[PDB]
Amino acid sequence: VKPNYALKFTLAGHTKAVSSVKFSPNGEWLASSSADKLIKIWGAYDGKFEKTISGHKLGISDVAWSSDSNLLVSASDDKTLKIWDVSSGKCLKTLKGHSNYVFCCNFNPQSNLIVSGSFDESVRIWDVKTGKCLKTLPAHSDPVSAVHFNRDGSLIVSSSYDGLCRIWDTASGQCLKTLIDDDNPPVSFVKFSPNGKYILAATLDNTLKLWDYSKGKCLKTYTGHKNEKYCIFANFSVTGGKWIVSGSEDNLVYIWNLQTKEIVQKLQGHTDVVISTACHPTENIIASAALENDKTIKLWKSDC
Amino acid sequence: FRPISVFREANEDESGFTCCAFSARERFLMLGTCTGQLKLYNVFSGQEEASYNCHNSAITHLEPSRDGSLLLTSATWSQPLSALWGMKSVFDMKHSFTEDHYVEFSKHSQDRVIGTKGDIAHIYDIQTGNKLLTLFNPDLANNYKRNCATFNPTDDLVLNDGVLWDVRSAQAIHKFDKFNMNISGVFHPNGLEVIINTEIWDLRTFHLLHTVPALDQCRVVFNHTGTVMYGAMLQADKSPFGSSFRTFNATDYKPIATIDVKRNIFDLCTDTKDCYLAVIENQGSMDALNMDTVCRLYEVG
Repeated sequence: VKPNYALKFTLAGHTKAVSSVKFSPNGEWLASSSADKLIKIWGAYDGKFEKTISGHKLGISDVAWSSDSNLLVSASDDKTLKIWDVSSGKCLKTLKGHSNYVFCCNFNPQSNLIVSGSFDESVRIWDVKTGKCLKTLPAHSDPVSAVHFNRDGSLIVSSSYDGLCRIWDTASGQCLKTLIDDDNPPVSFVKFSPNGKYILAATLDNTLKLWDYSKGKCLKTYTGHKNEKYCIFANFSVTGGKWIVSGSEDNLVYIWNLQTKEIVQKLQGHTDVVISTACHPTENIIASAALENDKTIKLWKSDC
Repeated sequence: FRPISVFREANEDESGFTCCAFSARERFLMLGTCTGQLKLYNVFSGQEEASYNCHNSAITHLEPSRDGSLLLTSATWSQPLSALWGMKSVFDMKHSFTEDHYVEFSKHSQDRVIGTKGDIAHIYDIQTGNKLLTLFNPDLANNYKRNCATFNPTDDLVLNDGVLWDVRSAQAIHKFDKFNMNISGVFHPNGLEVIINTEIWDLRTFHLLHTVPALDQCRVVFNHTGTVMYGAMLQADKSPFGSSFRTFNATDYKPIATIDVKRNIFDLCTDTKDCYLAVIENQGSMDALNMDTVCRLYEVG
């Protein structure tokens, strides 16, 4: 089988490139961040605009939800992250410490920590409740493109323009693994699989790879899309068929059969790089977002 | 300025020339590209002769040494931000300058490199690559946003961030007042004046010799006799320059010509004999969104 994602809504409102879209874990909301310095919240099922959250001084690279859908964290060119109470829209904490643009962020599942990655080549771990930096990891020797906790919060994975993925012990900050294949093109994206067994990593050679990170083995390779310049977010789609989903620099959403590596769908409609995609936690719904020449978010729905 | 030749980048769907300089091998031009490559082109045929991987981000600026043996490059964001390349026989890296986003050779004897990191000037030895000097004084700084440190023609003085430095003693000898946000200024090739945005200051007295409004936000280069000055205005707050450049009498700064190529400019340079002007011009219909540059070769009348 193949999915049959079709376009349901186009969300317009950001006035610059849209950098990141994330579904709330409770499935009710979509959050978006933008180069326009704004976070916007949208209804996940009807695409209806809900509110604008503001405070960052420069463009926002990434946004992420707390496990209970009540908080957001954002990562900004202004060198800070901000923790937000979504219902009130207020900035609860500003995390200061990085010496250059912050590109990526995430809560742990417990939601008492935030992990961040930066142009300054560090990964930082922050106390959600104090807003204080708990650890600074000398993670990489080039800018950090993604950071993600595993399902029990004991591990952090990071990816960098230095060509490496690295896995870190949350508690000690120790590096526990460096993944590298037969070459080291910039690693533009990484995340753990939902079950925590694998990581999915994008490299700027038009390639996605599924890794057994314990065994240090590449298990699947996905190609056919265009990805040589931008750090495009990818996903496991697990609500229906088992897919891999990623944006592409030819302005399409690509969907692959996880097991067979075959392209099963390409979603057409955006007019610029599709730099972010997200998969709804319970329904077969995809959100995509595109760069400056497009500025829109699209919601897509599939029967499987 | 009669058009003589035009060419775009070979093999590429969107042409990505960003900067250029004539090589010592006449008829050939070196061009940097938006993917960090250094390419050699026959300027008359448009034929690509060689390609080298210099940086992991777009080349912004380059400078060949006069004897043809060395080349400085600067990139956009990836480290090393600048590098020194050997061109004798094999093309290879001699030294790298990790954080200097702009570099120039010394001018009289080309045995040093001067780099800029924000407000700070670094001077390196070409042979060892060692940092010989750091020039910075926070009390004297002007904090020019596009500061570029530069040697004077005899290499005994440095202009950095609008501050004049004596190199031998590593002492600031004069701070010029700040009258713009971006341009930190250059030495005139006569060694006796500095051109700091619209202000021409006398180095004998520090008096204001000229007000030249047309030089606002301009980068400049002189012909090799020192009699003509080319100037092009940065695009304010995308292509580095606008679509026009201007020539000036180098003695009295009176304008000579205004040339509007109707395309935004990325770079320009002249050959040692001042027969030719090479200009990187963007055909892109929305400036640098859809960057699509060509190199035009003009005859200097």
